[PDB]
Amino acid sequence: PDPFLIEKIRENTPCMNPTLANGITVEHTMTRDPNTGVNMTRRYIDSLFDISSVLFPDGFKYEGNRACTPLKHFEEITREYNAKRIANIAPTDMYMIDLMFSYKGEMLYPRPMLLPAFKRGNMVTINGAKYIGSPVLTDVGFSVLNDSIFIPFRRTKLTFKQTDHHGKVEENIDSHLHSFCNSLDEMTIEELKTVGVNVSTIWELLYEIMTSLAHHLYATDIDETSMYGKRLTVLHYLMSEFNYAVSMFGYMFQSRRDREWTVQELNEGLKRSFKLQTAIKRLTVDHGELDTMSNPNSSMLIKGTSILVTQDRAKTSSRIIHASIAEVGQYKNQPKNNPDGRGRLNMYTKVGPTGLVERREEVREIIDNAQLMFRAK
Amino acid sequence: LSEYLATLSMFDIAEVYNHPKVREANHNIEPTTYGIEKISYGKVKEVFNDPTQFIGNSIIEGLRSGTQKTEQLLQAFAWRGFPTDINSDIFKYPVTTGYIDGIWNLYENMIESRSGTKALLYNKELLRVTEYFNRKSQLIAQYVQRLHPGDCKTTILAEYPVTKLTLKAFKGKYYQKEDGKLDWIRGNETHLIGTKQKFRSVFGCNHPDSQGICMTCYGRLGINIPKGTNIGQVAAVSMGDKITSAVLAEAGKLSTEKVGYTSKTYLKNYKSPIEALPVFATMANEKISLNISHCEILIYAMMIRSAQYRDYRLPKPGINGQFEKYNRLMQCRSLGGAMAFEKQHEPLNNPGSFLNKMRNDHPYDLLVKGGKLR
Amino acid sequence: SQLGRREIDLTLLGHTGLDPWYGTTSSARGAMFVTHIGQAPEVNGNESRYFLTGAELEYAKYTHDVRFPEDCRVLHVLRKYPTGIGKDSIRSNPVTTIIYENYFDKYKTIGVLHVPEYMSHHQDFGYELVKNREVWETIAPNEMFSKDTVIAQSGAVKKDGTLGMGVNANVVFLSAAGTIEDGFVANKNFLKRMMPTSYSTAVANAGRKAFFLNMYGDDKIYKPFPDIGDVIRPDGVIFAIRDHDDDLAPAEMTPRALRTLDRTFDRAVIGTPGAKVIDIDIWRDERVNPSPTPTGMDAQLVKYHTHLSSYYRELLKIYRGLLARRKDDLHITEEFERLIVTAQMFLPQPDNVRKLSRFYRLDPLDEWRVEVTYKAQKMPAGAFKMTDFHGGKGVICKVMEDEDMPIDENGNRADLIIFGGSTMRRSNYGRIYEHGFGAAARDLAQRLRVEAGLDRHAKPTQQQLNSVMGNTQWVDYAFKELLGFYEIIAPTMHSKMMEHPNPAEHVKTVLMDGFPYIYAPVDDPVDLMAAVNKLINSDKYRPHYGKVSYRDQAGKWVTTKDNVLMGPLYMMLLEKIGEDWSAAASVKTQPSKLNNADRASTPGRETAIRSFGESETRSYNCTVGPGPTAEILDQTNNPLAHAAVIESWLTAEKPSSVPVAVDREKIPFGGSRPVAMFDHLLECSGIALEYAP
Amino acid sequence: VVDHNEVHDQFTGKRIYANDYNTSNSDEKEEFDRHFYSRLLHRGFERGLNHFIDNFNEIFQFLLDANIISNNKSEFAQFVAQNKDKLFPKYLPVPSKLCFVATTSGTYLDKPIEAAIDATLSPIKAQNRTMRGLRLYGQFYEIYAKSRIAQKPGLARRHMFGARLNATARAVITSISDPHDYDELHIPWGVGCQLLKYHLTNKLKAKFNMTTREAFSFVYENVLQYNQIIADLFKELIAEAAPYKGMGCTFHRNPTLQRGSTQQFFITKVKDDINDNSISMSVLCLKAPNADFDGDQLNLTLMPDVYLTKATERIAPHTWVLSIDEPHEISGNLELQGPVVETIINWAHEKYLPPLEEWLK
Ligand SMILES: [Zn+2]
Repeated sequence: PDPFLIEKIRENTPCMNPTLANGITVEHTMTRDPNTGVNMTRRYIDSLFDISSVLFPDGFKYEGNRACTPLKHFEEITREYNAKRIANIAPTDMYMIDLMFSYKGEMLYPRPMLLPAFKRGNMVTINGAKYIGSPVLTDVGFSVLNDSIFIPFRRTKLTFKQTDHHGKVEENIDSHLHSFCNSLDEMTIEELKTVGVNVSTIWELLYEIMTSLAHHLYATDIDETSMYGKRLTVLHYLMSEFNYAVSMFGYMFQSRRDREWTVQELNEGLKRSFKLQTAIKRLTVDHGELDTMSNPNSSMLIKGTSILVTQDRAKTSSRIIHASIAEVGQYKNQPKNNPDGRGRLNMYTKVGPTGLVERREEVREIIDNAQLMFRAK
Repeated sequence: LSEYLATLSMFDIAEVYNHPKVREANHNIEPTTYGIEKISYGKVKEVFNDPTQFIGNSIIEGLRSGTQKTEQLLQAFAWRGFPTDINSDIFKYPVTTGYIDGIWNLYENMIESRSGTKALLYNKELLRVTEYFNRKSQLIAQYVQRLHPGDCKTTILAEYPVTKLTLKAFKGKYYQKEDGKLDWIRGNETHLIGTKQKFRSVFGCNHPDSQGICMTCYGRLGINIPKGTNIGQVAAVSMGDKITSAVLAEAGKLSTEKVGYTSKTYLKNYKSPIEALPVFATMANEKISLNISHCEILIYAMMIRSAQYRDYRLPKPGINGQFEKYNRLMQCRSLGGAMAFEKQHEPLNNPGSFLNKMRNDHPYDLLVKGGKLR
Repeated sequence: SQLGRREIDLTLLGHTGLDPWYGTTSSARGAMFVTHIGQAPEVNGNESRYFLTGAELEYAKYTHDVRFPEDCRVLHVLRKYPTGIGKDSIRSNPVTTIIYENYFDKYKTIGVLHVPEYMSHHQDFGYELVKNREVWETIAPNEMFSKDTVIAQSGAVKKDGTLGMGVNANVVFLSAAGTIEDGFVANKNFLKRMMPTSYSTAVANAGRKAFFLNMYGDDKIYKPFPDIGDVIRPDGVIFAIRDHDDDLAPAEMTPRALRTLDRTFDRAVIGTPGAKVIDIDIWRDERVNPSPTPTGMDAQLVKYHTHLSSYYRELLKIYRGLLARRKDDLHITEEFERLIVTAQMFLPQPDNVRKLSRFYRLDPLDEWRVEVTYKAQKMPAGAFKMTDFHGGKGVICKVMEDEDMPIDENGNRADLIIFGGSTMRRSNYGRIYEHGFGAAARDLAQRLRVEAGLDRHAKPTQQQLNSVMGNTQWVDYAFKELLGFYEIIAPTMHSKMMEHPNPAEHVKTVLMDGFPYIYAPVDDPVDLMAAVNKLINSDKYRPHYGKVSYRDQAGKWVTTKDNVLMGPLYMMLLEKIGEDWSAAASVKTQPSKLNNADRASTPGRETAIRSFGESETRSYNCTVGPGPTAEILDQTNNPLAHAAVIESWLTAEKPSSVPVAVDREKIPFGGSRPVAMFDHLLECSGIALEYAP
Repeated sequence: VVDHNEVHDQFTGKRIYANDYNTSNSDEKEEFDRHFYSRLLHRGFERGLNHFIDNFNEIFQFLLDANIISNNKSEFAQFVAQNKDKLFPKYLPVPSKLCFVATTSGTYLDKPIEAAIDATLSPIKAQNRTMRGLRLYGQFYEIYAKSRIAQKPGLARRHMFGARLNATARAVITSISDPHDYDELHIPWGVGCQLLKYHLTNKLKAKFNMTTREAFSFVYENVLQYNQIIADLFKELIAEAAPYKGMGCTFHRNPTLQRGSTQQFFITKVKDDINDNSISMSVLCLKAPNADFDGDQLNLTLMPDVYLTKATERIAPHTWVLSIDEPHEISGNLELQGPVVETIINWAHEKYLPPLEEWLK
């Protein structure tokens, strides 16, 4: 065609978001800072291990992480177990890190761990097969279901209908109350409760549920269909098998006993808690955010990085039309799994830091004009 | 006929769009259901039916010939009216434009996009439960078979009341009129709309076959059936295709209601089946177009003589009319047919199945024993 | 009403904004249009759409390609399989591996980048990577490259910023007999331009269990597989495998039997007959002290294995030199470390360390693992699905010649015949404005071509295009005519190009290709039927609404009666073409005829198809008599009847129309395997299923 | 009810009646297990296992006590007194090796296999162990008739009612828009080259001087390659059917509810284009099953005999013409398609002649 016509089309065209068209998994995973070379997965591990530092005994200390050499990786993969070195020849993106704990100096044996090594365009090969890792739309704060209210925690997954987790019964209610008051003070969850629930301890959270969140059971203000104000986590569901091992390792020093340890029990517990495939064994069998790549094309904007999953699709009414669907999602795009058009990624949305979905300004008048025309009956 | 090929272009759209009676029905129209479905749609439905207006246009000539539907043309050349949500909730303000002049407002197009959302709720449980319903109906309907042409010559004529709604179900049926021998209805009688007419049904005629019927008892539907064809399965098939087409208001509730009536104990056990046929007829024919010759077979398949002596066999006179449950019919009769239904091991450890009683014969009996002649 | 005004931006439509007239089509068909995108392969002939919106410029900037992630400098440039002169002079280098050092950083991290010959994500569908000729010449061991300098672009990305997702075809709307149940009557010359590419990979092993065979050569050479850049045989057998025996050496280990292929007692690999070999990868265990393969068969294997071992040895030597130079300060990317441990897995272990046991997803290899990757071009004949970027999709049911296609009175030849009556049923009217307005466009572009001295339906040369431009008044009148046509069609594009510098170049770029590319975004102040009535009720800008001549099913030149308009439409090919077919006269049995493994040793599938379910045998018991419907199951569940039907097929003078195959006097009823198994399992319980009067 | 003493004296095989009676697992698990193993009153008389067992009478029952506390059945005593011989003989049979399937890195076994406890074995303890083994026999046979027979994947509903037939094919469908007959099928080259292999072998051993190995190589070589000899042999094999139009075959639909889902056609033409892999069907037969061109794969079986082709005449394209709902009405499957009707609409319903007033004036 005419080059001036394509120039005028390029001059009058809204540009897509470069962070979402290239993949937000590229941004929120393996993005090195200019100060030092540390990926965002290693930063998430470093921010997860210091939370459970108050559950550690005196002298025990987690001391960063270091990148492993491939000469160490080849010996750690092909480890002789039964006089046979089983090398798995398969194209798989992985990289190996360490843990490097210490107990009053004299640091112990390092525990290597594998990491999935994502690539550009939300694409990763595992065990020969290609896969796509999509982010999950997660609301900031608490979730309001049709019956009860749900809060996310690092170790408990309880709902709220008179139910909690679980002569000689006097020590069970004491061992529960021991861990109930200090282990539920995770700092990242205190930064997650910035929606107005400003608590310090869980005993104030149970009070503020009863005096402020008590009307969220029958006359809640949550619209239950709006996609505004979300976190868009991709790393919270990817490391779900590693956080479980972190919580089970933190249960050793607090829930079981609080006595003096030695290096022979600490090395045994470190070998029994952190194996080689902690975050790798349940990646392609239970994680609903990882899908099989079946795109016979060259563009990644069609089915590569334009897939979103809800909070119910990650586990492997609410389908009311909302005016926020046309802003952050893609309406008139109805697959078989999500026929309402809720799981879709529109590139023309405003996303700031840490995946926080913020609203725009140029389309706000049309959305406010169309929203009040919906819910009037 | 190769020179006369129908075509479609922009000119065929502009020929029907530029009519003044169509353009008058799209301007000065209040957004009301009466103002759209009765006022706006009527002024274009009265000009689509005019045979002296559009001569040569392929769309109108295909509409009058039964190819194109008029329900899909009122949503394009006239005002589209009130698309719905996932649930059956209508909206207050409808869409102004149609499909020729497209929808270009965000609110109206977002309502219109929810009209195609209900066309994807195609979960596998529905296709599983309709196949389970077909397997439950046909396995018990397959007992009666091998109708014979002729006349069994019985005077045990039953009597049924005929109404307006079930008159199509009595199309091919022989009845007894005054000063006459036999006559078939064929469905053109405005009279006999409230009386109780004496018919000739399968309940109570005498044929020498233990599981067969005659042509005059079944009606005029038997000559449309081929000679080597099971009359037992085709009743459940003729029910099930209309049920699946109703599946594809709350047709699953209708399917479970027909399951509870036919293959359960939800019906009150009447003394005679002549009062069980019109209730099932007025329950079925009000929503599913089904002939009563199939309903007679579906009722006769649950009939057992001498229930106090465990003689699980079909009686040839239908005047007895003793009905029991569906599972007792599946287990205590024709074990070769019992191996085809669920819970195969329960007829095995039963003391009633180890004694030689005279019983019926399922067609599956040859597949169980491998294909032996005796 | 306000039919002209509209407020919908491109920011609110995710994938719906790729085509205009989105409000005219239905919601379900508009969703099926987005569903059809993402199932489309890349054909060889790609071109831009005639009605370009503002969306295709944004989808062309985010594709799968080989780009530099950061400002860096190239350190080393390696390549597998070096091409020179001699006996080891294999051509068509598939991949090149380059290593860079990340410039402008506090820690100089080292990275790696592979440039392959192709890229494929689907199992049997992929596209080639054409290389940028400017960047590929500047590939040096001392060269600084900036961020996002693309290498090896795809075929859909053109020189300017566009995206080719389909082919423009002259679609005629006729009620032909071939257009039954969404049927397409495609031209033979149009299907040559819609030709997808399939990249496949076949892998085999040959060790102590079995060894190779001698194809692709005479009795003075041994070649178990074709070389890189060779053609596969007319039969699809590639690296057929024969079992390992000792006492059958003068019978099977002879140069006559190594050349011929036995279809039974062997394991071959069937692929595509006409296809070029692209890549070859050979793994080898070289630590066993007995060599299982005989001599004279391991030349072409080691010819690739030595080059691959030298490549991986240099790849490990570079990392070892970088580790010896920069001690305790090396930073590496997450792709390079996997490449180094892969190079360590390929290279053999020393004698002081135990040897490796290589596995491929719980499948061990035995001393050889050869995988080839080949490329074929698939020509569509039947059961190919197509879509005009709307809800209306179809399947090609009849392929006519180029001379038997519908042609109008202006010489335009049709490429597709689609039934028009399905438009009013499914309510997809966006195909009406695309077929119509383009018919008002090309007939304009063929008018301004024929108004001067030129020839229509033919690309003009430079000597004529440089001689037409001498008349400035004629090109000014043509520019005014094009501006009037744009004012009729698209007022935003017309107001854009009202201030156009050097307007003779617009006339040149219109008369070069024979179509004016019309820009039509999603926010247009256009009354569509008013523009239709302006195009119809006018002397100029009117399409040729005349008669159309064609050829019917018989041999006759047929001219239609009604005036038929032919217009352009942008078509594409879809997924699920006809290749998953099966045919089996005999299937292997269980030690009861079910097989589920890597079944690629026969052309097409050889598995038994469960055509007789429970409902199928119920309908065959009711409609067909219960007698003859048990013989169909007894000819399968009994192996003696399965041998007897082949004996009756092979002993009769007529293979078809045989009266009796399995007589019930020698092989009677009662020899079924699951029936006897159930009878035995019930006999050990203590009861029996019989009857007596 | 089968006499267990009648089956163990008329065996005349290996006559190894002592399986557990002689072996004692003294270095015999490597030999007796892999080479050999790799009327039960407890089935019927099992209404007494709620929280107490009425079968605590261990040994020497001498069943003559009519103490029956049961409300479900009253003819159980008549069933006992009809054939009193029930679990009386000493020779109980052992299930065969085909019922238990045993490889790879890990030995995989199935959970209903719990009958190997009887192969591994004072009188008051041995007599209790015999009834322990008899209760294990009943617990094995009940769970094997419940989990391997009563389930929908099982011996009864999957293998006893037919599965995976031979001489079959499965492919997508197209239409024939031609002057043809209502029962004509067009098999492609790749399907017809493998469905008719022994027919081509017979024709190549009859018309040419070839062995069966060279004939098999000529058949398997020309599957993805067109040649004139295989096409001429296909035309000869079509022309060999003297009273029929070709080879009789059956054609199915995967949802099979109505009569039209299972039809019988005749193979009449093998296609020459190797790229076309689809079976082309008649236009008028498209309506009786719900079959469209939406990428669906449909099944086909080949009738070998003349008697089988005559017996398959009960399912024909002419059998579903008459409706099964109305007594005198042809069903709607005879109705023509859209573009077939529209040409007759444009031809007949046209302003062709002046009206009757102008015609006679
Ligand atoms: Zn009768």
